[PDB]
Amino acid sequence: HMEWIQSLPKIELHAHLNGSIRDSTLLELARVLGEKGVIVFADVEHVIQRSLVEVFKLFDLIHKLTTDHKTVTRITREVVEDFALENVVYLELRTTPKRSDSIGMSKRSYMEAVIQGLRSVSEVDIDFVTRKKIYVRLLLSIDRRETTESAMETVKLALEMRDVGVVGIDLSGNPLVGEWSTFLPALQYAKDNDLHITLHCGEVPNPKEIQAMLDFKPHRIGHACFFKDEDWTKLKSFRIPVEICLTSNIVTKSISSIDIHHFADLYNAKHPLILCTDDFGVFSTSLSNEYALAVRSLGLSKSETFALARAAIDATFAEDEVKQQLRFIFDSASPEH
Ligand SMILES: [Zn+2]
Repeated sequence: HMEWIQSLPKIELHAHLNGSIRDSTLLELARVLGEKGVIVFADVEHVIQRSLVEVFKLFDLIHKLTTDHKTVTRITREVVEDFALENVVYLELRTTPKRSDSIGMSKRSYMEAVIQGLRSVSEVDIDFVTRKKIYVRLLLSIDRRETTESAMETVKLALEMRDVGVVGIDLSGNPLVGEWSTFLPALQYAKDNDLHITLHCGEVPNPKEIQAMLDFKPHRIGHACFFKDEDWTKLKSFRIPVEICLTSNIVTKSISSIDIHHFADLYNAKHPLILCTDDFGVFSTSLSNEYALAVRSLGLSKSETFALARAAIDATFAEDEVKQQLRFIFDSASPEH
């Protein structure tokens, strides 16, 4: 089945730039950073080569790697190549635009380096503007430690970059930091300007925040691990698709086992869900492997797996012509199975 799942056309809707870095690139850039004294490489080297402690370690180091434009451009290209190689036909790539007055980096310039990364792709054909071919669109993430003001800078930037494929805004970062009330006004501005919205939601128990995010009616949410019954009821009546990150939830212990993961309940209740990687480099997985885990856990046929993969199209933030092309790609690949 794994060869079949790897050839299946897939849609990735929750993948972070910083977390999708290939390990070889991580090793190389880490070594050059330590060779500059910016860090000691022995502390990172063996992990770079599993546990919760360790994945937090990698997140740490990666923040330090992504401080120069060249690196942002490179990892953007490599991430698009890797996803395309496993037959993702549509990718919404999210990242947090990052400021560093020192390196001359603004959020705008960081994002420009991302666009340069998309233009530099050569191993696959790419559509991002309006041999494998991959459609790429961008989500700008607001980090939970930002202020309302900073969040608004991210939203304004996203609106200016709609011509190069920015389709929406995300809220992410440590779910124990910050207050919804800080980010609601910026996200409302985004939504009122017809950007699409996805929210990391319910990653920790937080009943009031979960209800406020649901009441906002974003266009998608990520995870939903600690929803209560009234949360599920509101989610299902509002019909908000859930980005399901199986390995991520398991490794971080937001969900105790795949056998109780709510993605099964959502699937059987005919609620829209999309299997996503979250950070495939950091979590040592891939979209094909996430599909493998889900197919095994639910006991899906090839037919049900294909219908599930195809159903993600109407949850994308892409323009209608892109979605019609995706419907064509899936119609056209169903013959295989
Ligand atoms: Zn995430």
